[PDB]
Amino acid sequence: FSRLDKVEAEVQIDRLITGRLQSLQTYVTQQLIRAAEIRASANLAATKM
Amino acid sequence: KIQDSLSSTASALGKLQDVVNHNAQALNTLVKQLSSKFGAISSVLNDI
Repeated sequence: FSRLDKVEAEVQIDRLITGRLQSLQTYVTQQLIRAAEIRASANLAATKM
Repeated sequence: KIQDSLSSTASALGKLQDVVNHNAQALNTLVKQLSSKFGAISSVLNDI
């Protein structure tokens, strides 16, 4: 914002926010996979117990 | 006794209700999610 007009800089900040959002999505997908694996392991442990 | 025990409360059938609610909620989110602009002029193609 500090150096350019709004009309053009808003496109760049939209690019940045989209990239950050996609990175967050990737993180959450990895978390889902890990949680599913951990749930399987927890069920196995419950059966063991 | 089990017959009346099933219908006495309402949380006994939680899992199947959760499944169907999850499916419906996913569908509704998907159909509503197309109203966004994604930093464009409008969400309707024909006017664009």
